[PDB]
Amino acid sequence: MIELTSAPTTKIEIISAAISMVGKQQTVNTIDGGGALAIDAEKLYDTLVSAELGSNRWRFAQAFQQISIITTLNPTFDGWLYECQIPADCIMVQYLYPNIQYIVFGDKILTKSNQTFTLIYSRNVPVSKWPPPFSLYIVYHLASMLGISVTNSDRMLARISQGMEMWESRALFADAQSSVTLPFRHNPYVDVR
Amino acid sequence: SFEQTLDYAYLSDPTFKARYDVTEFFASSPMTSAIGVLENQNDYILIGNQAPFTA
Amino acid sequence: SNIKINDVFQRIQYAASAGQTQFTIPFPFFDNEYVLVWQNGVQLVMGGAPGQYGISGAGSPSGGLITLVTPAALNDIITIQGDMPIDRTSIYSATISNLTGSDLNGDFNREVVMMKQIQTTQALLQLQYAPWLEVSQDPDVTKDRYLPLLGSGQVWRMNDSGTGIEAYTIDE
Amino acid sequence: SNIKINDVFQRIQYAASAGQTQFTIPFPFFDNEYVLVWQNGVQLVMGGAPGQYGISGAGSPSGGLITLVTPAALNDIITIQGDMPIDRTSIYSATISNLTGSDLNGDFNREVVMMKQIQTTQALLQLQYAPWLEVSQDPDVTKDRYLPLLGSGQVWRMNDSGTGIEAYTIDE
Amino acid sequence: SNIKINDVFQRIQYAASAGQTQFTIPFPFFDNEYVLVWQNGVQLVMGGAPGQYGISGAGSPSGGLITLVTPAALNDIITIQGDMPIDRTSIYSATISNLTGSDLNGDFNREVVMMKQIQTTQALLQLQYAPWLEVSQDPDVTKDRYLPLLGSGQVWRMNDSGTGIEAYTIDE
Amino acid sequence: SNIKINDVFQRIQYAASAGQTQFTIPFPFFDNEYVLVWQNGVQLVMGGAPGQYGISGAGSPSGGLITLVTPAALNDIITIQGDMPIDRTSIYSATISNLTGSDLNGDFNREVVMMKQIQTTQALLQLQYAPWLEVSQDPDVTKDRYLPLLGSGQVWRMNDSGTGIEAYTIDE
Amino acid sequence: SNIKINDVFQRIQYAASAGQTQFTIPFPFFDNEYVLVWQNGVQLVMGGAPGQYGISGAGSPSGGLITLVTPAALNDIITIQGDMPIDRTSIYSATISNLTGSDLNGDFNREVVMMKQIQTTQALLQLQYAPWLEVSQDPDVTKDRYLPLLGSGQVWRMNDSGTGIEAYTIDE
Repeated sequence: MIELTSAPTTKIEIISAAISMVGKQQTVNTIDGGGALAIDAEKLYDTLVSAELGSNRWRFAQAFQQISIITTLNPTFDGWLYECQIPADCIMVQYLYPNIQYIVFGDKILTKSNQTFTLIYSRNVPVSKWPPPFSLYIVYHLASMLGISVTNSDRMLARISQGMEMWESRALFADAQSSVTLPFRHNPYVDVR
Repeated sequence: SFEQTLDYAYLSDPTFKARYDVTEFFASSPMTSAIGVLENQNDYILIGNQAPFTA
Repeated sequence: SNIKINDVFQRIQYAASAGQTQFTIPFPFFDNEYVLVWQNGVQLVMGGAPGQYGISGAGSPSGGLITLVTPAALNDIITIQGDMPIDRTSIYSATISNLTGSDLNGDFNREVVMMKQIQTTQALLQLQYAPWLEVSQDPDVTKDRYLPLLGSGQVWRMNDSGTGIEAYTIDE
Repeated sequence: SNIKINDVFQRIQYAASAGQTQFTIPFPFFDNEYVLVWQNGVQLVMGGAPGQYGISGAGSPSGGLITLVTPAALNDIITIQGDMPIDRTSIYSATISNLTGSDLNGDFNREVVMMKQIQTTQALLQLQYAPWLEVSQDPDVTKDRYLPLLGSGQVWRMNDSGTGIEAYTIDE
Repeated sequence: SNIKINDVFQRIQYAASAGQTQFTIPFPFFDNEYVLVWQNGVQLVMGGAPGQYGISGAGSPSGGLITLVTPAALNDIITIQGDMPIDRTSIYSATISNLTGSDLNGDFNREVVMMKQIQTTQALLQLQYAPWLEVSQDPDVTKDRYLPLLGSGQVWRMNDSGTGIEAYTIDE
Repeated sequence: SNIKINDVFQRIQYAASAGQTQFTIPFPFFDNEYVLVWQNGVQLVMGGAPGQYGISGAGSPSGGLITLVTPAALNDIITIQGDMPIDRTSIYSATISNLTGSDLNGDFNREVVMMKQIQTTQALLQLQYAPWLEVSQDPDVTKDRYLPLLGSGQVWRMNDSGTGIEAYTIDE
Repeated sequence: SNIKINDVFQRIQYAASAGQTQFTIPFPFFDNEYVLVWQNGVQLVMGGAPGQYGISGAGSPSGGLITLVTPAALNDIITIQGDMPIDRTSIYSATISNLTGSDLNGDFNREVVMMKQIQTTQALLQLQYAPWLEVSQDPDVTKDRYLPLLGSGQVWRMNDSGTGIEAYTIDE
């Protein structure tokens, strides 16, 4: 059979680990009565995670989908012809396929062509899809925000800071190193030939 | 034989979080007060007493 | 977290590209049955047969996705509209309801989405006088607002006395 | 207030039988004064005199009943519509210590009924473009949406440039 | 928001006296940015420069005030309308937290005002059939309700078969 | 925890109802990772994504719960089995130290559960001769109990001398 | 200080290289006599003569070493299995036993090794149904579980009624 992971698999286990890091006992089944620490951890969890996955290309958080031309909307500048809808779960636009002219403008993607375009983007994914290094990084980062919001302790913030930054680099390395680095899409001194 | 009434009695919802105190209705004689119980599926009756009881 | 409502109309229309199957639902919805899809003015059915569509994203705060079984042709018009019943069938009990933040969020989210669907119809699909026009401020004065039923070959025309709109036969 | 609100239009119309006096109200209403009754286009008054009506069933989830004092003639048109005001005059204290099921259900239910009355008007009594038509998805584009006031003997007509609807005089 | 919402239309219009600067807002509003002001059909901007206006009274039950920087000329038309985006104005924690009646009042009052703004446009600025008319009570019958898009020089005309409204070109 | 270990098989199987998500774990377990779940012969994974499950009740005498993210179809087979690795769960100092009954209870309870998992496989999932059969009581006599490896198309067949089980090719 | 048990089976098998004499015992054991060694299916005897072996590492937390007197040939198969007796002959006295951490560690270690030896046989050497198969959950139903003794030239075959497994003669 397959071995079950002992790393966190739910957002409640991430939150309860962050609460234990700043010193409080916490079980998953009594999270609703967790007091001020549970109030802030729940409030700040969604904002922190979405901002983290929305600010960097994490491989495990990548996705793709076809984008759609919106009717009756016509850009009138720089030769753009169409405004396209960004997918609902998109949290950070990364690039388009094929390699054609486009820009992100407002909350749309402007194009000069009506062919099929696929967007590569980041999205929120559940904890069970997270790499374990990323989970520990989120625990440290969330605990850091709990230090500011609840404990009001400068000493606690100093102690958490070292681990938070160490595990950010380690999580980034673990995510990145599994695949080859892709080449540049634009190489003008070669493309001109 | 039966003599005493329950010290505590509550009605509760399926999540077992609601608390509707019905101790007086259970303690009173049938003609003084009564209460409807187990209105919906998965509802509860919570009863407590200072001493153990078997009936 | 709250759902995406502000300045998000509950209707979207697309011009498909050749071979496209995935069309974003850019507004939140609670149930697959409460989303209406048209293609070139013909309402589609949810299913797996050709000419039908699949749908995902119910209960998502941001929206979902429509996947056509048959790839679309160039410049096919895809219309997606939210249409939820305006009712309330899950209510609090008088005795054993434990009020929860999830309960309040669910009820307010339901009514805000209903209100957005009504306003989407009003803003995009209905006619109105410009807000600054000097219409009668008394709703009982129906000169400019009440319409009569149109018989065959008839148009709406304000009568010669300027007292009401009446049906008016015009031959072809 | 501990009632469900079903998905029922807030307007019903009947063609009376010979001598019929009782007409069913299929939609919920909270107060007798918030129901309008018409007979052949003439609004009736609630009372006991001939030519009036009595009403019962306020607060019931399944609606109520309209009883005409004078029996209706054959094929008389009876129209019943809910017309509750849109306001909120009963509010909570700043630091309420007791929040009852009726008060919380009442606030949610009354707003659902208000929205249903708005939606009933726009679904049964108002004009709209078909939902799949290519109307401008930017509400600031009022070409197809904004109407001018009509003078005597005038109709709405898209101007020659196709940039807006204007009033056009017809004397045929 | 521990105020009561009265049943007042969310739109008011005035014909200005000679040199008038102050105009009353009879309906409640919560933010200055959500009150639109027109003068002779041109929208104004808040500020202290000539041609602009100041506003006060947000959060009050009624009695707000618009003060024009430049005094109005005689018979200038001033239009004041509430326009608040539909959105959630609160957020409730899933874990055990605090609740106040001010929170509930703020939510319900905002939603009542939003509904009133929709109903004000419906009642004062839109067209509808008279409630007593014999329209089809099944919304799927769109003969009297669905409109086509108008081309240049076209009006809405019921076709000769009496099956739907079509765009009709009008000549001399 | 100081719980009692009841005599319950460490395996349970269900046939799901339509849309069922919750399944009870009647046997005790101490860690979530040591409970295996299959659905129609495919092992599931803990998590919140569709096709996964959540688990609660670790350390409890009984009454744990498995909650499927995706509701099961009618007659889906759900299998829940305990699988805890055999290991020491304690360490005691050689020098004079402290002891509690909680330490002893944890060691003996976990070893009892480990033994029950072995005996659950033996009783429910393995073959054996009936206890009353006249098998040889000396284990060194392997005639009835030692099996050979099977090649392609071969079965286990006692040889004609009645001295041992050998692999036999079936001519088919 | 604890011994290596977790995920360490009490059996190992090797393919010898030409001239090899040293073979690791990768699992803990308490006494030399409780280790069984086979070479090409023939059980060896501990000793110093050719064809015998030496053994070391009893009481080690991690294992020991088997040293053959005669160097092995290429692709000789060496099998090592732990076969401790399942008993308990050293017990605590009712009056004058001083409980020590070494006593508790010794007793738990012996039972964990016994249990691991039983599970090693179950996992690597015995047959079983897959854990998800729909076998009867009542052990009293022996249809799929109980086996009959095989006579000469007989195989195990489920009978034509599907009620039990019975010996079935097949001619060679």
